[PDB]
Amino acid sequence: SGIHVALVTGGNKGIGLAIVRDLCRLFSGDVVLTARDVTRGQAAVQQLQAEGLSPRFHQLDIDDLQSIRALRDFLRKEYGGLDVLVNNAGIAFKVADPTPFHIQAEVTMKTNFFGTRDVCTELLPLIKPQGRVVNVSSIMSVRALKSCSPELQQKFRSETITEEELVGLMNKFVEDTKKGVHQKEGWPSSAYGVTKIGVTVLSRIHARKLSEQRKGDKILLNACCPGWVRTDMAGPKATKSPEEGAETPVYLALLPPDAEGPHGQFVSEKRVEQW
Ligand SMILES: NC(=O)c1ccc[n+]([C@@H]2O[C@H](COP(=O)([O-])OP(=O)(O)OC[C@H]3O[C@@H](n4cnc5c(N)ncnc54)[C@H](OP(=O)(O)O)[C@@H]3O)[C@@H](O)[C@H]2O)c1
Ligand SMILES: CC(C)(C)n1nc(-c2cccc(O)c2)c2c(N)ncnc21
Ligand SMILES: CC(C)(C)n1nc(-c2cccc(O)c2)c2c(N)ncnc21
Ligand SMILES: N[C@@H](CCC(=O)N[C@@H](CS)C(=O)NCC(=O)O)C(=O)O
Repeated sequence: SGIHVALVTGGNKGIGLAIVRDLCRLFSGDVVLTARDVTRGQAAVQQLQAEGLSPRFHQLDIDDLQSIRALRDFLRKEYGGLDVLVNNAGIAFKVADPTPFHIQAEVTMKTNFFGTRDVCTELLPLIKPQGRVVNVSSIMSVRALKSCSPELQQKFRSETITEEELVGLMNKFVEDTKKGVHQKEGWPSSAYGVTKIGVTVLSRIHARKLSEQRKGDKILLNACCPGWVRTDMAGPKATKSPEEGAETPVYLALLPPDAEGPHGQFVSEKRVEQW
């Protein structure tokens, strides 16, 4: 059939850029680097061109629904869909940030959970058979899960939870921080960690829906942690290079055709972790 296409969100720097670079070399088709800032995105494309690579570019800010929709329309028009989607874009307040916690919660949740969700709402319908979806979560999601109340752990581990139930819970965390009741209500103290619970559970729900609604289509969807990577997020003391951080996401993006799994798993260092 037609030309295959892979796309990475937050592709202008850090792990996203390393993922783009690797897909340029390893993905059999076009690779679209996306970035919210057009200047930074184009600069990244130029960087890869100087390395001998040929990524395409399209603007994308996962917090602007019009930007997501424009990208959706582009993919439909130019490719008739999408083969690989890497939801890499994410943010985190610094450990030392004095920003009031409730603002940290609202802002981090807005991008990491709601932005990622919005991208999936518009782009999952475009995924072609044998496609792969990779959601970059964090081992912090596993850590944060342990600090939730037993009641919340049960909900987050549920095999029957719906996307709309999860949306309610994520917004509940944010609202609870605003009311000064998040601890009493069973939430952990890491806003970032809770947003990544959101990403992990969203992955589990979307994998279920793919298996239930698109049987036979051979689509695999997983959450992952890239490990601790030297980027503008984690800082210079981290143990992995962006190259090393890209290995697990690229692995999940390029699972060979007809492969049975992993599917709906949380993967770290190419290995399935218990949720
Ligand atoms: N140790 C680690 O570094 C580590 C570990 C586990 C998980 N992660 C996860 O790995 C992913 C990549 O992080 P990183 O370490 O590479 O961080 P980074 O260097 O800060 O890069 C983050 C990328 O996401 C983009 N982004 C942020 N908000 C966006 C938005 N609203 N719309 C579109 N793009 C947006 C950023 O664009 P700008 O350049 O415009 O800001 C940048 O391209 C994140 O999801 C992070 O949570 C990182
Ligand atoms: C073997 C892969 C495809 C992973 N790879 N990686 C790299 C590579 C090497 C150093 C840094 C980097 O980001 C990527 C590479 C290269 N330069 N030439 C040919 N193949 C390369
Ligand atoms: C700060 C420590 C070293 C605890 N850290 N931070 C992170 C980390 C840093 C930035 C983002 C993230 O999701 C996690 C991390 C990791 N992924 N794996 C192991 N250790 C990690
Ligand atoms: N108070 C924040 C802490 C978030 C956090 O742990 N940030 C880490 C990455 S996940 C970070 O920015 N580390 C680098 C640094 O602080 O220099 C929250 O609750 O979300």
